[PDB]
Amino acid sequence: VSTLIPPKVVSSKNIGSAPNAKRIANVVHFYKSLPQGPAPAIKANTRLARYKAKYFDGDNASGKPLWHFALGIIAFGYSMEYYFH
Amino acid sequence: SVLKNTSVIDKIESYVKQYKPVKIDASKQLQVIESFEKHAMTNAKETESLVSKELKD
Repeated sequence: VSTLIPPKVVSSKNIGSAPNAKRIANVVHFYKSLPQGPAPAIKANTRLARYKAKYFDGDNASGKPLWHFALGIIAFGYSMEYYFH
Repeated sequence: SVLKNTSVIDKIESYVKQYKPVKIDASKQLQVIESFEKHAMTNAKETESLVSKELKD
């Protein structure tokens, strides 16, 4: 004889179907993350890492590193050809 | 005063005099209504707490 109780029965009722499914996905995606640009890790110098933080950086990454690599390759090849040819 | 040869006004007067206590009033809404209400506030506070923490989340 008791009336229905919508706001009293919300323990099992969630927000539709998709919103409750994505609530767990969105609650923790924003929890454990850097606030703003933390840990840049820019500093690196290990020849390969020296190239990474010197010319191979993605801020520009223009053809200048490629031209420098080609210049070094042809400089080595000149001596190689002198040895061979 | 309207009736002269009544012969019945005393009988009806006595009948109403003996009829006013018809029976004891029930006033016993305290066996299933009380249990329904107890469950009502219990799980209602539970739902209030859960919706509150969901809002904070």
